[PDB]
Amino acid sequence: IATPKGSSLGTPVNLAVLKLSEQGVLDKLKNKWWYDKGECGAKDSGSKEKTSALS
Amino acid sequence: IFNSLWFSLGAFMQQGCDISPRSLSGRIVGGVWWFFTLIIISSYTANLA
Repeated sequence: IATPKGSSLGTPVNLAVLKLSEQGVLDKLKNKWWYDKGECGAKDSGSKEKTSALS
Repeated sequence: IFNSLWFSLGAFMQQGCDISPRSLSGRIVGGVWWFFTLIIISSYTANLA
């Protein structure tokens, strides 16, 4: 996260990000916007592989 | 041409043939089709399982 140089906003943001990463708040959203918003489940599609007769 | 047609069916899977044109090309290439068709039934057994 980028603030301009010398801005006092960045240090509470520095306390914000290191808190949210510690609680897995990023990881829950990373689960959201990659897997829960994903058009596949990579193991849900991994649970879908059943083939058949010899060519 | 009608006598050995059964011996091609006698070379189809099993039942070893009584008439054998002992060692010329009909013996060898008659084994080649015989070699080929045994792959199909092993693959048939492998696919059905």
